[PDB]
Amino acid sequence: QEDVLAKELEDVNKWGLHVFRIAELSGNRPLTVIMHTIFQERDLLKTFKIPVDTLITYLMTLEDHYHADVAYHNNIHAADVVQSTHVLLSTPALEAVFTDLEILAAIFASAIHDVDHPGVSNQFLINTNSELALMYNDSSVLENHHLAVGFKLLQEENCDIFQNLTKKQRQSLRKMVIDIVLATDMSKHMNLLADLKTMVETKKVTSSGVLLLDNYSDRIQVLQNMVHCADLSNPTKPLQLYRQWTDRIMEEFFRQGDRERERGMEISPMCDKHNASVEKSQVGFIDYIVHPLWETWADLVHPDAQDILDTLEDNREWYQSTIP
Ligand SMILES: COC(=O)c1cc(Oc2c(O)ccc3cc(-c4ccc(OC(F)F)c(OCC5=CC5)c4)oc23)c[nH]1
Ligand SMILES: [Mg+2]
Ligand SMILES: [Zn+2]
Repeated sequence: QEDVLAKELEDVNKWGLHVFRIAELSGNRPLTVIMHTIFQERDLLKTFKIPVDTLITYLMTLEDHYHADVAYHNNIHAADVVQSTHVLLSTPALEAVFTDLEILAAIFASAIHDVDHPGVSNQFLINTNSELALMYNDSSVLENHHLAVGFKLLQEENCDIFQNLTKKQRQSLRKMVIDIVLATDMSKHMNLLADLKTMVETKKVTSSGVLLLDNYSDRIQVLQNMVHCADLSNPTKPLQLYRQWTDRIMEEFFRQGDRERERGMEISPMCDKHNASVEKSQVGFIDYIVHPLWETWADLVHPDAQDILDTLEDNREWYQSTIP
């Protein structure tokens, strides 16, 4: 097995890594081994004096606090967002733009960004007067909680992978991570896309032709949108991966609707197993959310993302062709 796993980890720099095979081959530890691989690949253990055993201990505890009984928002999803972010960090239009602290902030943010997700939406948790929504006053309920858990687990035994950062490093990292995770709230998609379009309209390059980011506001905005794109990258992946991500999100929404049934609440969109239209939902999802976002990202990093935009469009075509 470990030879086969090691073989698959050779694709970690590739869009469309078989994240599901890696989950099998690593014994349901995709998040731990893809993070480990990426930290070695970016030489982050030595840059930040992260002890290897501390890194593994933390990664396994983090992976544990993703719910294995949740169909979509589990550790496989987290592994895939970490790995997609890692590919997007390497894009040529971003070369040498981001410090190693920002690279670590982004990768860390991706890893924790959905931890302890209960498999239901913010709105469901607001609507059922959950403790989470009560704790967080109905605003970015899950995303605040993923942050709260991601950081808290650093305090478990031999889990503080940031123990050797400077105090100023930790401070900057923490703020960047919060700023990134809070931006994965889907209720902020339109605004984040709006601001990203504005950045593309006013884009500035360097003498190297690489993107020019003067200040925290612009730099965190690019990392926010990057991890957001990675979060919304399932329909840009090879169709065999895309389809399995759809099967998983559909099952999670369907389970939520059932909970909405046993409560007399109305069923949210796309959550009713007796009134589903999965293909048309994917096409609408691509047309109104996913393709607008990625087209904008593609203009930002043009032409670095063309093959990704290609696959999205092919996949969009294909989901259309299966519509009755
Ligand atoms: C609050 O904002 C929304 O409700 C909005 C976002 C989105 O719902 C989501 C969230 O609120 C928060 C996180 C997520 C992730 C996905 C998602 C992921 C993959 C999908 O299909 C494929 F890519 F695998 C997917 O399909 C969307 C759909 C059926 C209509 C949704 O949808 C999410 C649809 N409506
Ligand atoms: Mg989320
Ligand atoms: Zn996510």
